[PDB]
Amino acid sequence: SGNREQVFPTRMTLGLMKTKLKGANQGYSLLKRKSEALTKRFRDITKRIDD
Amino acid sequence: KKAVEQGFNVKPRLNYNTVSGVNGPLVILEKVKFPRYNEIVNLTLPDGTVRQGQVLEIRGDRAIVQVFEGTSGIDVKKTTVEFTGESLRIPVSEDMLGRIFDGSGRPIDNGPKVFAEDYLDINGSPINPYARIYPEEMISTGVSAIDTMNSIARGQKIPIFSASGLPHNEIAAQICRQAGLVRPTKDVHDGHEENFSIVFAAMGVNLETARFFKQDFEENGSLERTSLFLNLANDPTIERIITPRLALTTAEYLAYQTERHVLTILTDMSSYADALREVSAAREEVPGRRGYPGYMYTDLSTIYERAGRVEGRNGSITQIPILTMPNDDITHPIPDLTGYITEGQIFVDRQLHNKGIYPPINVLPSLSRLMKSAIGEGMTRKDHGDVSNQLYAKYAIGKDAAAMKAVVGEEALSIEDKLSLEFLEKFEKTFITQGAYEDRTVFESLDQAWSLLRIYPKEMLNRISPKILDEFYDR
Amino acid sequence: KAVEQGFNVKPRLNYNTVSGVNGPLVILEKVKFPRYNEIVNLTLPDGTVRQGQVLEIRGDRAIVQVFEGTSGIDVKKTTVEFTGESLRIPVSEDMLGRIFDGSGRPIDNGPKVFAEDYLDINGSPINPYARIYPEEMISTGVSAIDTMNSIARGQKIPIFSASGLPHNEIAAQICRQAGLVRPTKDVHDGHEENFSIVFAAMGVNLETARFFKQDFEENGSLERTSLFLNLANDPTIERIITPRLALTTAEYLAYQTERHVLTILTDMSSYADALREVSAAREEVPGRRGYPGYMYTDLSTIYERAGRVEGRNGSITQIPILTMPNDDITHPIPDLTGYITEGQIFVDRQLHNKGIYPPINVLPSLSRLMKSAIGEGMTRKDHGDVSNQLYAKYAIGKDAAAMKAVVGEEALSIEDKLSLEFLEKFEKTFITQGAYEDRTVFESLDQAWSLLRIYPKEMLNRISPKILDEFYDRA
Amino acid sequence: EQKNAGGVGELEKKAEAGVQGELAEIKKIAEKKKDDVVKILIETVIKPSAEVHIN
Amino acid sequence: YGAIYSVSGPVVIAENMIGCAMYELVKVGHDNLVGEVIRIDGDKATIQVYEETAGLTVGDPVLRTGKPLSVELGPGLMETIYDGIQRPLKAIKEESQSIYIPRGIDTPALDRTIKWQFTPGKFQVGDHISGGDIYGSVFENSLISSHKILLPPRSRGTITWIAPAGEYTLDEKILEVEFDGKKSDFTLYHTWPVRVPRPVTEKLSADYPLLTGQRVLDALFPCVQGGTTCIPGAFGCGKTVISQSLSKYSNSDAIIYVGCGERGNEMAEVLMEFPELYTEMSGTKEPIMKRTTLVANTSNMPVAAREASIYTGITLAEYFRDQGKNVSMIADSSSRWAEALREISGRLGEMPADQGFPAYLGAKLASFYERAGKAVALGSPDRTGSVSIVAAVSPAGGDFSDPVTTATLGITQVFWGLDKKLAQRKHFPSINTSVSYSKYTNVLNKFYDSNYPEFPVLRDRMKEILSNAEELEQVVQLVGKSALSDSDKITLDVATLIKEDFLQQNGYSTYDAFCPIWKTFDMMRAFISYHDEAQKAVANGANWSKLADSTGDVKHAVSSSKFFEPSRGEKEVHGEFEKLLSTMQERFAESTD
Amino acid sequence: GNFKSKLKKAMLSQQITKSTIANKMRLKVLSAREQSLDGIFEETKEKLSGIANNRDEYKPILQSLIVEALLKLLEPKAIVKALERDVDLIESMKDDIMREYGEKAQRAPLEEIVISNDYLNKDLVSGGVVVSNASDKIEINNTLEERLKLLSEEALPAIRLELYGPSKTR
Repeated sequence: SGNREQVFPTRMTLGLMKTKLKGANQGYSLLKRKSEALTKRFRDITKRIDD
Repeated sequence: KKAVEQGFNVKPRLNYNTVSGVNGPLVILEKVKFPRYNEIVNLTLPDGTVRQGQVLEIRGDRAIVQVFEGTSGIDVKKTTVEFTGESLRIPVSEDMLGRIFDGSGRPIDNGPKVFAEDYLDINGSPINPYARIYPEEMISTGVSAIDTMNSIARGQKIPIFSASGLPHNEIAAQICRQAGLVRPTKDVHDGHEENFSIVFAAMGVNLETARFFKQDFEENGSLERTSLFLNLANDPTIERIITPRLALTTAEYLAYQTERHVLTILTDMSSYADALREVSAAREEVPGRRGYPGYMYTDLSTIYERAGRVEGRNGSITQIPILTMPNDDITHPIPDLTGYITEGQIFVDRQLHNKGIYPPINVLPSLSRLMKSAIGEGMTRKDHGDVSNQLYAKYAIGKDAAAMKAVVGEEALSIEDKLSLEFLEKFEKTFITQGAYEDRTVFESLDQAWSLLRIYPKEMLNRISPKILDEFYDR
Repeated sequence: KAVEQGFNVKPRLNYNTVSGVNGPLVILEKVKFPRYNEIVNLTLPDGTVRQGQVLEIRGDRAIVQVFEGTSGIDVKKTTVEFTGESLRIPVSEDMLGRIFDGSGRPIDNGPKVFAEDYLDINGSPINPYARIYPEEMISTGVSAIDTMNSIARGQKIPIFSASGLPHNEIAAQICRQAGLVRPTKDVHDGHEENFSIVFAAMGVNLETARFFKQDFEENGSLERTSLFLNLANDPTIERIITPRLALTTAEYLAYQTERHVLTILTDMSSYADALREVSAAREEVPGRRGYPGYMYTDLSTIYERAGRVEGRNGSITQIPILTMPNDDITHPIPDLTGYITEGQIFVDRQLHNKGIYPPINVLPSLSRLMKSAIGEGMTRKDHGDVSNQLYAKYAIGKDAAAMKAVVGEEALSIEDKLSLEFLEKFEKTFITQGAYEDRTVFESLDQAWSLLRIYPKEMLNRISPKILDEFYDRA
Repeated sequence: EQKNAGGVGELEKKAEAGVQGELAEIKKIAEKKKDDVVKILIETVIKPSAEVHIN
Repeated sequence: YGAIYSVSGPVVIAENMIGCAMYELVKVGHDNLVGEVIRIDGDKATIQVYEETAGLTVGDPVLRTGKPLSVELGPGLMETIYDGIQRPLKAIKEESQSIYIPRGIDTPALDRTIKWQFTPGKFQVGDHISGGDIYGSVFENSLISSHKILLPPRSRGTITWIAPAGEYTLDEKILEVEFDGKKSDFTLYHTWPVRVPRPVTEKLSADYPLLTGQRVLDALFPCVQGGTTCIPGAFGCGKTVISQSLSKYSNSDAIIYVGCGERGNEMAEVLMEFPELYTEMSGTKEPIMKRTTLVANTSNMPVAAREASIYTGITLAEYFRDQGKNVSMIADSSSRWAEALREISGRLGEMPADQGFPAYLGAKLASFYERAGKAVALGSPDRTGSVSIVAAVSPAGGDFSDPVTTATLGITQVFWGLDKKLAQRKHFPSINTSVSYSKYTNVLNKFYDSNYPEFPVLRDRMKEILSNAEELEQVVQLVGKSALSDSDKITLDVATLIKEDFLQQNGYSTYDAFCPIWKTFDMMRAFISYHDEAQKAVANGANWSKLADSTGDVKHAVSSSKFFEPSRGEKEVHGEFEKLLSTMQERFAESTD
Repeated sequence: GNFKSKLKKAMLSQQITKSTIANKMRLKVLSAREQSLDGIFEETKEKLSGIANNRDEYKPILQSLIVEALLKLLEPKAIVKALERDVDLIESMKDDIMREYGEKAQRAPLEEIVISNDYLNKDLVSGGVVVSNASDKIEINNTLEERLKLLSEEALPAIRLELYGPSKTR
């Protein structure tokens, strides 16, 4: 089911997993909004190219 | 009439020099007559040292006593134990305000033993579901971080979540010294028969911090309204368990018999949970999740539900339990159950504390589940809820714009984000930042929030209705 | 010598009163004054004789863990003879060059050890006021160990490994190439140049025992080694005493004959499994995942009997080998090992799958007493800083590899690209070493400097400027 | 600061006045009811109750 | 009076032992094995024994001494080495001459042969004397001159006879007090149970900092005299350097090093490093051992001795605090003490909490830590001592999830948590500046306002800079430093400079082996001046990429300020720091234009 | 601004002095209110000792005390511990105690009661009897001093109601 990282399970590894997960979530939000800004500027630039 | 004449009856309290053995903090008695569940004892060491204890288990001629402050030096040939009448009962009286008590209820100031009006059972009673009412007022804590936003209703059970090194004790002391009803401010100093009292309980509190509490409340007018309790870390831990029970019994007596408005503050619920763990493991009991006893939910429910307004009686109990996160995690049993039982919470943030801001209440993750009832026209001021919502929205926008500062650069932000960064700086530096001895009344807090929210033009204040903007923006 | 007291006949009493038998242990009742740890010879109805320690006494009841298994034990005809003293290995300087069974019996067609003295397999605690720190580094010849985790003569250090990893090859290489970096003997003359190895094989394959014997023969170390082989087909709880037999004969040689003993324990995991089996048959309280709760003290007893002692010219260098059941340090066996040992050598499965030999990972590996065994007048003055820089660069290489797995390579800094380059060349040239190479610590340090010269001087921040500008430009 | 210290004696005088005012009533009540309380306590102590706690 | 019944482990059950109180120590067997009772069930008293138990049988007599586990307090304590139950190891070697400790040897815990010079105190014949009263002083060392001989705390009476000035061994009557007609003889020493804390007239709030010398500790996370402390205890300079610095420079009148669970090699290291370390009290090199007594429990020692080791140590520290001495107590590997408690509990079979540890762990560490604190001595004349616990926990794979650290965080007032990443990068001291805390920062405000008034605000600003840069590094690792503004780059590089040149101390070089409080404050203000000068400069049009290159000289100067030798004296080095600050300010002013 | 901060600190110190004065006044009022209880209890104890000093009046009281001890020590054999004084008082009423214990408990009369030779402390016990079980292993401390001590704390709210009226709606 799904996939796993084949790491030995311990509560220290669990702590690393939750901190990595929250880091991944904050990176997802950060790069998603960065891409939103970049695509806004990119639409501006591409209509500029068109005209 | 007062049917207290039964107190003159004298009952034979027995003395047993029949200790069979000692096992940890427990002593076991073989021959005790006619067993009933729980009592209180005063056993004497062979060297004459008088020690107190409780009763734990009961079967056919089976009695086990859990001695306070350990069982060092207890032998089976000289120690004697005296069985008092019944379980622990606090001597409670109206003039208990202004007194400082140990975890066992014995006063620790230079005053005498409290002149009891009645001995009240410590556990309490189950309030009938047919006789409860909603909390429908506001308790002003003087802290603008808790008044304008995260307002505490008159009967709301709202905790304060903090960590080990953070100054939750200082915030508790400030709340206790500054708490009061908004009504005297609202009623133009006409309302004074609505007396307000505070019951402060300190559990596992450190000796220096306990000294700080005692000295600070003594050196201010808070003590006259405060009945105070301390329990040191090196003190017996079942006394730490008794302390919140004593505090809530006193608060319940005051509010629901003297018709007072009582604010109850419990400090370091984590120490209380540790004491629960120790006592639960004292008997041969299987540990639960994270070692804590499996019934901690029920015990915290019993402690917390001793709050709120009730049918008939004009008093109220407002509870502010304060606990420390063992690992800064919500998932820990103590904060989890406290959030599951109480209404909302207040967050004291580690990073906000390191950044040199006091009091460091983190507004974003903190909510008051009953803030609507504390807000109104006669209740506090009319603009209170809208100003709170606008402040929360602007603070969130400032926060995520500050997060984006390092990704898109300052120049890539909109005027929304420029004004939001300015608002966040001024906010966390002047509004949330409040002097430890500074008492902002709720209207002063709202005025500061308006002068700080006046940064934006009326167009940009979306969360506030125009009916309020046409009234309060221009001053 | 006052050993003349051995001329004393003590008539052992024979018990044909076995009460019950289960698992690896037998219970016999009606024992007259049983001694706690005294061993017993119990004869099967077949007629064979097996030995067994007494686990615990209770009145007239004795619990005996028969080493050679409980197959064939009955109640009607089995008789147990109680030797008045505990287990004692017949020890002499002549057992070097002999191969012994797990019970200490010879298995090389030789005679029994003509004992100079009998030594209890448990030993005695050493007065801390009479201990000396193991200053003298030994050059194992393995660059992965000499440079990073240098072993000093008298250090306890395991070879943490797993199933299918070449821990046996690494142990044989260390045995072959063991030797002081600055030997006391001038040109290997005038002092004991060669270590006298004590190799205990427990719960081990016949292939591994054959490999170790053949390697000792080829290197010539067989004439100065004693092998205690307890193979897989050998009795399981005979592995309880074989490390003790090996360590007692090692203590005899190192602390009584003033030899330098390199004790190697082949598989501590099998010893731990035998301990778990005995504890489970004893219905004792488990400590972790079925292992006994006293395994900390047992492993302390096994491991601590190593090092140099004051006033003696000998030492014990103990290098136990243990296989982590699931490649994890967090398992109870390696965890309890590291808590008392003074270092470890981590054989890494991922490193082995990459073809690298020896597959020693330096990040988990440590030598807790390497700090005071290198530097001025011992090894070279750059050894400590070079090891620190290599460890830091390897850790940064792993971090950068993880980031490159997460994000793109271009997001990595120039430091990170240099770290990947250094890591690749490091694993392929410095850690990698032939099984018969025996490169000295100075050659290893020169190769380490050639590796470090990938980076510019500025980013070797973890080494002192003196060492950096003294050694970086030597080329 | 000196003006604040000027009221130390006045505050102490007010505290002593309040303490004396309360103590007057306390002593008067104690004097008026001590005999009755002692009689009630003596009657309670000297008159025991015999019963079996089986029921 | 007694008889062994059955023995399993170091726990002995003795029958016919009626009347024995709890924690009373008894003599077991014919060798008079030292043993303490822990559970009573009628005549069957469960005795734990402080040594070996293999190959024993029922029958050995047991004699009960009637006293708790007590410690001999008096002259001769100092400069000596003891085990967990105060058996003098040097005397053991002198009386045994072997690499083994004799089984059940009862050598006196405190030297009786040496006769000290006794100067009678204020009290005379007929004067009423209570517990803790100093009735005479004793010259013990050149560092512990005038070792105050005080009446035992539990004693009281009127003096019927006091010995004159002279030389008396431990075995000589010094004072006779009469209480209710019972005249009791008092010698130069007295015993005191290790479990019960020594009584105190009043626990004073700690007010003076215990200067350790490590800049991060003394600056960000200060520890006061009498306050409690938790140190990482792990490998590196986190623990050993701190212990040596507290020994040599902490201005403590005595130190009580106690070790439990340490390996024998580490014990040997400690036992020879200490005698060769010296302190300059006043123009004189004096050994730290003259100001040190050491408890040397190891891993080979049995669990009962491991449990009692720090109790003996804290009782010694309390005894020396009762004379007004400011005592520092280092309990290395307190986690090993907790492990000893766990093993004892497992032997007893009592149900634990958490994973494997007894539930009363929190209570016992709370009591042990609260035995510390600035205090007013019990007797007369009034004194003011202070015991400062510096206890070392040890990680066991987990950093803070272990119960011992979890309890300590709620108990102790000062915490110095290990930073595993810094240790992985060989950054020493390797403590974490995010999770470590010191609650005395508000208490020390009065101390700072009298000597270094800007210290609290400077420490707050440094903590703010470190936290802001930590969050910015966290957000930039996955993005890249391209988008960061000049202020963000300044914050990151200033925090890197701080981490690499203020927090970092090797602890071995002649410089910054012990960084004094004034040098620490001067470098704090220098670093903060650098940071806010750069921030103000880039508040103008100064590009910080150019500014860093143009002020690399000032950056190197503020970095190398840590290389100043503290032995030069506060005057000239403070002048050097003032010169550095002026040069920094003028250079930044020049580079702004 | 610094002087304004100093003046705020001085005002805080003045408020601290006022609060300390108020707390001292409240504590003194409580002390004055609660002082008389100990004297009342001591007078009651002295009166009880004087009452027990008269043998004629103490005989029914002592008999009733032994009986109320017996009805809760429901065993047919028990031992009574008394003072060196008036041991013959218990001696003369042995059969009376047996029969009245029998008829009050609706059980058989006490088959055996003996006065313990371990007489009570005359200096500490001002009358009464600590009746113990037949094995001297279940003690019932029913003494004139013990009863007064037990009742002194119990009767506190009733004493308060007698001394002054209520101030809250119960």
